[PDB]
Amino acid sequence: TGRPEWIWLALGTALMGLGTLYFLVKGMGVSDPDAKKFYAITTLVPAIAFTMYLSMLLGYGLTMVPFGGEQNPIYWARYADWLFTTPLLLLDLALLVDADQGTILALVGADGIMIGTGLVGALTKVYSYRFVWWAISTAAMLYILYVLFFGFTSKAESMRPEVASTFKVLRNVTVVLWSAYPVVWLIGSEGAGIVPLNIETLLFMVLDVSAKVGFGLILLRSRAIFGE
Amino acid sequence: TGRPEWIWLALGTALMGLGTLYFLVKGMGVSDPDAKKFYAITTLVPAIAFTMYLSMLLGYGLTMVPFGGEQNPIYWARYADWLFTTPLLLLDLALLVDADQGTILALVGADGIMIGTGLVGALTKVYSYRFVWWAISTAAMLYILYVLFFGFTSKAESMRPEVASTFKVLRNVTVVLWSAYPVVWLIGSEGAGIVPLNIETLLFMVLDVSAKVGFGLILLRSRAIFGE
Amino acid sequence: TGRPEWIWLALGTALMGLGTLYFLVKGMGVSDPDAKKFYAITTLVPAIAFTMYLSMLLGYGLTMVPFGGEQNPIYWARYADWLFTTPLLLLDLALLVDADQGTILALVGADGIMIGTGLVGALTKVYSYRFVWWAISTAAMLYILYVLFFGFTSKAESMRPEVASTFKVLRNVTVVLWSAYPVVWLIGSEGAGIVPLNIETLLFMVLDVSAKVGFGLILLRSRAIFGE
Ligand SMILES: CC(C)CCC[C@@H](C)CCC[C@@H](C)CCC[C@@H](C)CCOC[C@@H](CO)OCC[C@H](C)CCC[C@H](C)CCC[C@H](C)CCCC(C)C
Ligand SMILES: CC(C)CCC[C@@H](C)CCC[C@@H](C)CCC[C@@H](C)CCOC[C@@H](CO)OCC[C@H](C)CCC[C@H](C)CCC[C@H](C)CCCC(C)C
Ligand SMILES: CC(C)CCC[C@@H](C)CCC[C@@H](C)CCC[C@@H](C)CCOC[C@@H](CO)OCC[C@H](C)CCC[C@H](C)CCC[C@H](C)CCCC(C)C
Ligand SMILES: CC(C)CCC[C@@H](C)CCC[C@@H](C)CCC[C@@H](C)CCOC[C@@H](CO)OCC[C@H](C)CCC[C@H](C)CCC[C@H](C)CCCC(C)C
Ligand SMILES: CC(C)CCC[C@@H](C)CCC[C@@H](C)CCC[C@@H](C)CCOC[C@@H](CO)OCC[C@H](C)CCC[C@H](C)CCC[C@H](C)CCCC(C)C
Ligand SMILES: CC(C)CCC[C@@H](C)CCC[C@@H](C)CCC[C@@H](C)CCOC[C@@H](CO)OCC[C@H](C)CCC[C@H](C)CCC[C@H](C)CCCC(C)C
Ligand SMILES: CC(C)CCC[C@@H](C)CCC[C@@H](C)CCC[C@@H](C)CCOC[C@@H](CO)OCC[C@H](C)CCC[C@H](C)CCC[C@H](C)CCCC(C)C
Ligand SMILES: CC(C)CCC[C@@H](C)CCC[C@@H](C)CCC[C@@H](C)CCOC[C@@H](CO)OCC[C@H](C)CCC[C@H](C)CCC[C@H](C)CCCC(C)C
Ligand SMILES: CC(C)CCC[C@@H](C)CCC[C@@H](C)CCC[C@@H](C)CCOC[C@@H](CO)OCC[C@H](C)CCC[C@H](C)CCC[C@H](C)CCCC(C)C
Ligand SMILES: *C/C=C(C)/C=C/C=C(C)/C=C/C1=C(C)CCCC1(C)C
Ligand SMILES: *C/C=C(C)/C=C/C=C(C)/C=C/C1=C(C)CCCC1(C)C
Ligand SMILES: *C/C=C(C)/C=C/C=C(C)/C=C/C1=C(C)CCCC1(C)C
Repeated sequence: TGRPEWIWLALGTALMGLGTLYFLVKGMGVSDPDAKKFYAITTLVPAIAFTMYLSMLLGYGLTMVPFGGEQNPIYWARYADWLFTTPLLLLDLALLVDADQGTILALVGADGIMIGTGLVGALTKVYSYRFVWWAISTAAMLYILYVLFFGFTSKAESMRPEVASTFKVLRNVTVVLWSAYPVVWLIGSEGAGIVPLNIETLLFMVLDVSAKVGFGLILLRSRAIFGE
Repeated sequence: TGRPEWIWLALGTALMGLGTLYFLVKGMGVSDPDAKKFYAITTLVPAIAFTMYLSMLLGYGLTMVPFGGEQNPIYWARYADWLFTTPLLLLDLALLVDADQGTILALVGADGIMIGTGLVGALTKVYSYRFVWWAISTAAMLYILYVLFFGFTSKAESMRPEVASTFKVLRNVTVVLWSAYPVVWLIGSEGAGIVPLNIETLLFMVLDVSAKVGFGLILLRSRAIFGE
Repeated sequence: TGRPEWIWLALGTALMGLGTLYFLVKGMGVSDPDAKKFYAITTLVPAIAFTMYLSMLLGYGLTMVPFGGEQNPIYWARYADWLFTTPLLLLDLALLVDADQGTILALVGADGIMIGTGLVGALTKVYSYRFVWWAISTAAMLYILYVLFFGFTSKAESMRPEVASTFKVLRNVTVVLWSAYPVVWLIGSEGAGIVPLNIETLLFMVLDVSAKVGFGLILLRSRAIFGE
């Protein structure tokens, strides 16, 4: 301790670490090349998040941003995490449905814009402008959610029932959990400052473990990850 | 205002934003997977440039570099833009001609070296050494231009007439506009300081809008982006 | 001079530069698409290392990190080099054996974790915690070495004798040289400080030139890089 939020950074570090080891063990010896893709993506996601949670816990992933007249604690390591782990999560979805390469490029690029503009917003010293970046980032998120629900209509005619079922579940998990992140950021330490950083850190920890370990448990238990 | 160059950063932000929205609308509903690739790449390019123009306009993308005895305004956000948008532009060219994967890797890697050494040159505090980085970056640019004109000779026997025609036009647009960037940098605020930053910013804005929105209008109006 | 290690940074810059030019010339005119892949990857690796050696030589790639009560010279440019060049080296191995895409993603992602946690360890101001990052990074390296020796068993039934022979040699080169890097870091300027930075710089220069130029000479002289 020293920072009240330490307990949630420690519990996030442990849960991401444990989820990593679990998926590592579970994927041992899988030979199906399609399934190997999904295990690699899905194991890397909490492994990256483990490192970035640990950097927050040890203080490396924290910086002070002046804005609003004050020195504001900003955990920038979250953006280094999400830069990699949110396109990886989208890649799992896109591979499930056999997405066209153009659609994957749109998703991963929109996601890069979402995280990079979120990071610029998190480090911006003029308070009002932080929310301009928040809005741009939210527009990119909405684009991604649009694509996830309306960009794969060529793929339904040809889509194994189990792939369609698992993709529907993971896409709903994604839309619900990812949509909460701009709200948390808006009311928390990076935005309006109406929820203290301790609670914010709690909220992102629950979202992250659910969106990474929860998501991956649903995916990796499904037969949709193997070629038929 | 406060910085004279604000007007060109604002007009660049608007033109990249407008070009983004135009390509977004134009690509709605395209189903051809090849065409979807080109729309995704070509829409992402001004979307990224919009964000980086906005960061320059709001001041986030500006830093002060000491060199030459003085505190020099350096817009570093241009390199964050180009890191992504210049390999994307090369990918559009390379996909037009069905380039081999090795050639795409050479292009994107040379381009990474060009932008990363340009960024090191832009932030280097020993004045003479800035131009060493400029020369290395220019060597990488020349390599890219060499490949664009001489690296696709296996592809001419088999190349639809419309693909060849559109590729020739976009490759000429690219060589002419991209070759102007080292010159601007050399005479401008990052180099010899013979053209003031206001005019430099103007010049890069005209080049960028032409090399991104102009380029993309030529590409996305062509039938070369659809499989035949 | 001014820093005793300058001579090894200069000799590393020259050897990476010379190796780059050699591979550039050697690959001129190769038409085989598989061979073009290997030349592009293998030429980019010392080209990137040349730029990062030069940045260390000129001082841009050096920063001072407080830890242990003192201001410690840390060459961060090594991590910017390795971020790109170590996944590229793994890609050469993986292409030799026709690795599945999931295995390539596991390798490149583990490698990203290895270099990024090595960089966090190199910049961490709390001394004991530097070694926590070192251990995590070493765990990722061990994972990569595990995959290289045990992740391609589906590929031996079908593997040209010359591909198998060249892959075995380069994999042994890789395991031996890469395993020395955590040791050097642990005893050198970033770790326990038992080997002075001058000697550390010497050691990394010999490893890097061997792991990039030595490796690439073995690869690019082999017929395993051409489709049969
Ligand atoms: C495929 C395409 C379509 C993709 C399109 C690209 C898309 C992302 C859109 C562009 C995003 C754009 C906003 C990038 C802006 C740069 C951004 C980092 C600016 C903020 O940081 C700059 C500095 C100086 O003030 O502050 C310091 C910043 C922070 C305090 C510290 C930085 C933390 C980083 C987020 C770490 C992650 C990035 C690493 C360099 C990668 C891993 C390195 C490894 C060796 C650890
Ligand atoms: C869907 C997603 C993309 C997300 C949407 C969010 C996004 C559109 C938000 C817009 C950002 C925008 C408000 C940035 C401008 C802020 C700035 C004008 C603040 C004023 O600054 C005050 C004084 C100096 O202290 O200047 C004041 C002097 C003047 C009053 C300032 C002149 C302002 C100009 C009109 C700026 C032009 C740039 C525009 C972004 C161009 C339009 C883009 C287009 C695509 C709609
Ligand atoms: C805020 C902005 C960034 C924009 C986002 C706003 C936001 C409210 C969007 C959330 C929409 C979300 C409920 C998804 C909509 C359901 C729908 C797409 C389902 C379609 O898919 C198929 C169905 C079964 O046939 O799936 C099965 C359907 C599921 C089982 C339905 C699950 C819905 C959840 C119960 C919703 C979770 C809410 C949170 C846990 C907390 C909400 C409290 C809030 C008021 C703070
Ligand atoms: C496929 C391969 C063959 C590719 C080969 C790789 C190729 C690129 C060659 C190597 C390039 C090499 C020169 C990299 C050098 C690192 C460079 C950033 C050094 C300058 O920055 C370091 C610091 C400290 O002094 O200054 C601060 C620097 C600036 C003031 C701020 C940094 C701005 C950045 C340019 C932002 C873009 C990078 C982001 C990390 C990505 C998006 C992050 C997102 C979350 C916003
Ligand atoms: C085609 C592209 C790659 C672009 C080409 C551009 C690129 C080749 C530019 C070369 C960069 C080079 C000049 C960097 C050296 C600058 C440095 C010597 C300046 C002198 O510094 C003055 C004092 C200390 O204050 O040192 C002075 C003491 C001594 C006089 C310094 C000793 C200098 C050494 C000879 C440095 C050796 C490193 C070389 C780069 C190795 C040759 C590379 C090869 C591939 C040709
Ligand atoms: C400076 C360094 C970084 C290195 C670069 C130097 C630089 C001058 C290189 C530019 C070369 C450029 C003109 C391209 C050469 C044309 C050629 C490749 C055409 C081949 O392709 C097919 C033909 C039709 O059959 O295309 C059709 C051909 C086109 C229609 C020809 C178009 C040429 C343009 C009119 C040139 C634009 C010049 C600028 C707008 C401003 C120049 C002024 C300068 C002196 C400051
Ligand atoms: C496929 C996937 C599975 C991959 C998984 C991702 C994997 C990498 C795991 C995550 C890594 C994670 C540790 C990233 C952490 C960010 C890291 C850079 C933090 C250190 O730097 C932050 C700052 C502030 O204190 O210090 C300053 C830092 C340094 C002093 C300066 C930075 C040097 C950089 C290393 C330069 C290289 C990165 C560039 C942005 C890329 C080239 C830019 C170009 C334009 C030169
Ligand atoms: C195989 C690879 C992954 C490489 C392995 C290396 C890696 C596992 C190293 C572990 C890092 C770990 C030691 C980080 C914790 C350091 C920290 C507790 C130091 C103590 O700090 C002292 C005071 C405050 O000044 O706090 C002291 C007060 C308390 C005593 C601190 C409470 C400590 C908590 C138990 C921290 C929990 C987080 C864990 C990492 C969760 C377990 C992960 C799981 C996957 C095993
Ligand atoms: C430290 C940690 C990060 C973990 C790593 C520890 C480390 C010691 C690991 C090194 C293992 C290494 C020797 C590889 C093992 C050989 C084996 C895999 C060979 C299998 O492949 C096929 C065989 C022929 O049939 O290849 C041919 C086999 C080769 C020809 C054998 C070559 C072995 C070398 C002679 C070893 C080089 C040692 C160094 C140059 C210096 C060692 C001194 C040390 C004590 C400081
Ligand atoms: C593994 C962590 C996950 C899935 C994180 C998702 C993060 C987002 C969807 C972030 C979105 C944001 C906005 C839309 C607005 C600006 C603030 C952000 C970056 C939190
Ligand atoms: C969208 C913006 C585009 C197409 C930008 C292109 C930028 C270049 C070709 C930059 C080249 C440079 C050099 C060759 C030397 C050093 C200075 C640079 C980075 C401006
Ligand atoms: C071209 C340079 C090469 C092949 C470099 C390889 C570097 C490594 C294998 C680095 C490994 C490290 C650790 C395992 C622990 C932390 C310290 C590092 C980054 C040096």
